[PDB]
Amino acid sequence: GRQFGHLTRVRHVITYSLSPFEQRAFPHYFSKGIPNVLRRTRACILRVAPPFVAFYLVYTWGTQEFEKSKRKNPAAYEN
Amino acid sequence: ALQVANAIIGHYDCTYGGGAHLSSPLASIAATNKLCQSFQTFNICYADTGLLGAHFVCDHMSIDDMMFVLQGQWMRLCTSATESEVLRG
Repeated sequence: GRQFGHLTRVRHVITYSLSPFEQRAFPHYFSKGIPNVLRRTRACILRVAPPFVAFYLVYTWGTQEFEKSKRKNPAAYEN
Repeated sequence: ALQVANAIIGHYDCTYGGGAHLSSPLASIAATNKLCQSFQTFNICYADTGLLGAHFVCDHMSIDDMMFVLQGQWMRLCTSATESEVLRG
């Protein structure tokens, strides 16, 4: 186990903070909120999204061919 | 009245003679368990406002205890000041 006071060494940093009863819990919730989640979404679409559409494409084509394999089967049997 | 309560908590320093036996519960606990080197309550006044509290000095692993004890005393007084300690103050 590790306690405060024995964690690590810190040089010259000041930290100002404020009482919760003195500030808002939702500063600019929407004003600053939305823009940021856009920003984080943007920042990550390209690594998260691609594999999922790949699965998405393989899922719809996969069931497609499953029905068209049997149902479509006949087809032609002419004599 | 604030000055009286402050007197009750008082001050401490590691060169005070009489440790364990001090009337101030904070002071006695600080002395017996080596919670600090020095503490002192205070009541700064300016027009219509002021800072009222305590200031202490201690080792890096005692800041928590000192605070606990300091605060527990403040509360004790808010809710349980007994009669004689007030005379002393």
